[PDB]
Amino acid sequence: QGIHLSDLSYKHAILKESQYTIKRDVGTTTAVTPSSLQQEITLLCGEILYAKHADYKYAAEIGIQYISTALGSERVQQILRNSGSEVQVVLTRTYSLDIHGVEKSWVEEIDKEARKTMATLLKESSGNIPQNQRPSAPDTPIILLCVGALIFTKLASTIEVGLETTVRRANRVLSDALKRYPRMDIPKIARSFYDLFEQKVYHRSLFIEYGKALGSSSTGSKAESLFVNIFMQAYGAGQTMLRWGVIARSSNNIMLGHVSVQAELKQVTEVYDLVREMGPESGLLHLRQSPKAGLLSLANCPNFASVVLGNASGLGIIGMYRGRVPNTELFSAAESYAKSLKESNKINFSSLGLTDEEKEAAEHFL
Amino acid sequence: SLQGIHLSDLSYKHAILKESQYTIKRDVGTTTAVTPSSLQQEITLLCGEILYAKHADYKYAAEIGIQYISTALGSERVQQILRNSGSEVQVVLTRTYSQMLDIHGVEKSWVEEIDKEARKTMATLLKESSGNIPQNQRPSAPDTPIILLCVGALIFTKLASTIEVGLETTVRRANRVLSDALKRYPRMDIPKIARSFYDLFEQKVYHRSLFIEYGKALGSSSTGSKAESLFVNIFMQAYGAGQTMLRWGVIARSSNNIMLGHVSVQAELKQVTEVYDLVREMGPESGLLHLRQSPKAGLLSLANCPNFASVVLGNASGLGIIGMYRGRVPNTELFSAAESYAKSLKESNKINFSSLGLTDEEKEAAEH
Amino acid sequence: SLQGIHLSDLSYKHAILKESQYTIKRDVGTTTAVTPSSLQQEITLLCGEI
RNA sequence: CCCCCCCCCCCCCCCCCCCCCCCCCCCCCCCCCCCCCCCCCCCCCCCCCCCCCCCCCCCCCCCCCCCCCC
Repeated sequence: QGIHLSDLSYKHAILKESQYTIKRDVGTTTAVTPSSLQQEITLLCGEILYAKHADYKYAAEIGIQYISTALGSERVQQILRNSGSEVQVVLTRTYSLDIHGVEKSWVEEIDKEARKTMATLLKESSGNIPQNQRPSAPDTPIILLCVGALIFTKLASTIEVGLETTVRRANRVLSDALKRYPRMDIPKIARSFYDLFEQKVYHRSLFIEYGKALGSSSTGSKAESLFVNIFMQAYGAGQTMLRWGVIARSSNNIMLGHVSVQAELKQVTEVYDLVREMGPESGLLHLRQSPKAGLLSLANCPNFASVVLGNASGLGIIGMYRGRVPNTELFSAAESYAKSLKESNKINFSSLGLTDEEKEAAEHFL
Repeated sequence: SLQGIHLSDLSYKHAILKESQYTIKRDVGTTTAVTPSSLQQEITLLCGEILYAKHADYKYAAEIGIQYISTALGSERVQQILRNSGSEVQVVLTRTYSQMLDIHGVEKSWVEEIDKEARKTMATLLKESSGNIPQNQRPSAPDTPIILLCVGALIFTKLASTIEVGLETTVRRANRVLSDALKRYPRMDIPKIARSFYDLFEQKVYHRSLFIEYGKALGSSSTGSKAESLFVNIFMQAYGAGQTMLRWGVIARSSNNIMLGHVSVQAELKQVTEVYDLVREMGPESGLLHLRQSPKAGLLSLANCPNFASVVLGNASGLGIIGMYRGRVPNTELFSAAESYAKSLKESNKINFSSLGLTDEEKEAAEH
Repeated sequence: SLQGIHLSDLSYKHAILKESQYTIKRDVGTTTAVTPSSLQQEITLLCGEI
C-alpha cells in the first residue's frame, strides 16, 4: 500500500518555491490615462461607436484607457508591475488626447469622422439628438469594453471562433446599445481586442482587475452589470473538461465504473484537489495565459476523458468541442447510456421526503 | 469511490469579486445637489407644494424628494454615502434667494413655477373654504416629503421590471396605501411623480443606494411617523428584488412537488444548492443586490439549472401565483407536469396527525 | 438529497435595519416644553387642579 | 464535665570475589519509453403584496422563636 507519490501536488509546490522574480518586457512602454481625463476618453469611446470608421486599430487601446481612468491615475502601473511584466507606463496628455502608442492621425480621424456623422444626422433629426444617442453618453466606454469582454470569453479558441461568438452574442446582449449606435462595427472592434490581448499580455490581468473591481462596487450601471455577467461566463476558461467531468458524475454514467477508468481515479482526484489547493484563481488561470496553467490537464487520464466526452455527446452538450477522444470504445458506450438516461423519466421518492400518504397519492399519477 | 470529482465554481466566482484591492472611480466629473439639514422646513414646504396643486411639469419632483433625504441624513454625510457607493460624484450645497431654494441641477424657473402654481391653488381654495384650510391639507404639513418619497418607494419596488410595469403597480397600490394622503392632497399626480422617480433612479444610479441608506436609517429609529412606518413597509416588500425565482423555489419545496424528484431535476441539485449557499455567504445584502443595480448581482441566476426552473414555475402556475411573470420555460414538459400536481395539491385537503403530536384521545375526537 | 433549498429572508430583512451607521435627523426646527426637576411641586399642583 | 488498665528497648548467625571469549570477513553505481496545453454553449432580469384592530390593575390566609438530659 505504501506505493504512492503525490507528484501533481509537488509539481505545483515547486512553482511557489521561486523566491526569484522574472522581469520580462524590460524596455516596453504602454499608455495610461489619468483619472482626470475620464470624460475625454468617454467621448472618444462614444465616437468609435457613433460613426462608421475607416480603421478600428486602436479601438481596444482606447477601452484600456477608460479602465485606466476608472482604476487609477497611477494605480495601473502597480497592477502591470505585479502581473510579472516590468513594462513602464506613459501618461497620456492633451493638445489643441495624445495617447501613447496611438497615432495622433488616428485620434483626429475618429473625431473628424464622428463630427461629420453628427452634422449629417442633426440636419435629418431637425436639430434633435437625445443624450442616449450621442457619443457623450457615459455608458459608451462600457459598451466598447463589453465587445472586449465577449472576445475575452473566447480567448481559449481561434481569433476567428471568437469573432463568430462575439458577433452572435453581441446582437442579443448589446441589443439596445446597437439601437442607439447602429454604426458600431462589432467585428472590427472585436478584432482590435483580440490583437491587443494577444500582444499586450499584461492587459489581460488589467482587464481581470477591472472586472474584479467592478464586481465589488455597491451601485453599477445597467451596462456595467452586463460586463461582469459576460466576464463570469468566462470563468471556466480552458477547464471545460473538468466541468464536464462533474456532469458525468451528476449523470451517474455507468462507464465511470469501468475497470480501465477506475484505474485512473487517483490521477483524476489529484487534478480536482489541485483546483481546491489553488482556490478561486484556479479558474481564470487559462484566461490570464498563466504558465502555471496546464497542471489542470486531464492528459494523465485518457480513459476518463473518453467517458466524460461520451457522456457530454449523449446528453447533447459536446457541440463543437475539438477535444481528442483516446478511447473511442468507452466514448461510444458512455454516449449510449447518456442518450438512454436523457430520454428516461423517473421519480426519486427518496429525495422528496414526503409522507407515505402524499407518496400514496403520487402513485395514483397515471 | 469516485467522489473527489467536485468544483465549487460559484463560490470561487464570488471570491474573485472580493480580491479586488483596487477601487473603481466612476462619475469622475459629475455633480449632484445636496441640501443642508438646516433647510429641512423649506424643502418640506416645496414637497407639499408638489402634492398640493396640479402642476404643468413634474420633472424635478424626485430630485426634491432626494433633497429631503439629504436634510434627514446629513448636511454633508450624504457625500460620504455617494463616495462609498462607488461613484466619485461631487456634491453641491443648495442655497437660498429672494424667499426661495436654489437647488443644483434644478431650474430656478421650475422651483418658481411649483411655488406660484401652489399659491394660486391655495388662494382659489381659501375663497371656497371661507378662509378655513386645516393644517393637514396645507403644503406645510410635515409628512408631505414622506408622502412624496412613498410614491418613490413604490417605483423602487418595481425597478426590476419596465418603466411602464412600475407605473401600473405604483398607481394601483398608491390608491390603497396613500388613501388618506390623497384625501388631503387630491392634486398629487401619482403617475408624473412616479415617472420622475423612475427617470432619477435610472440616471443617478448612486441615488439608489442613498434611498437604501435612508430606508436603513429610518428602519432603525425608535419613533417613526405614521407616513414613515409606511415607507419602510413598502421598502420591505422590495427585498426579494429580482430573486423571485429563488423564493418560488422554496415554495416548490414547501408544496412537496413530486417533479422536484425527477431524474433530470435531481441532476441539477448541486448547482441549485450552490446558488442558495451563495445567498447565505452574502448574507443580508444578498436580497437588495438587484435593487442596487450591483454588477455583483446575477451570480444568483438559476440559468445553470433550467429543468429545476421549469418545475418551480410549473408549481407556481398550478398554485396560481405565476401571474404576469415573463420568465422563460426551458422544459415545457416538466412545467406542465409540476403544474398538474400543484393544481391537485391546491384543491386536496389532508391532515398530518404525525406533525400535530396529539394524545390518541384528542386524535380519537379529531376522527369524529 | 433536496436539502439546501432555503433562504432566511426575514433575518436578512432585519439585519439590513442594523447596518445603518447613519442617523436620521427629523423634526429639525421643532420645540417642546421641559420642566426642571425643581418645579415638581408646582407641576404636581397643576395636575391636581385638572 | 472529662478522664480512670497494663507496658522500656534490645539480645543468633554471616566477608566479598574466583570460568570462558577481540571484533570483523559476500555482492553491488545510478540512469535509460512516450507526451505541449487548449477547442461547445450561455447577459441577467420580468407576478403579487402597507401593517395595525379583542379583553385584562395587581393584592387579599395564618404563624415569634424557644422550652429535656449530660
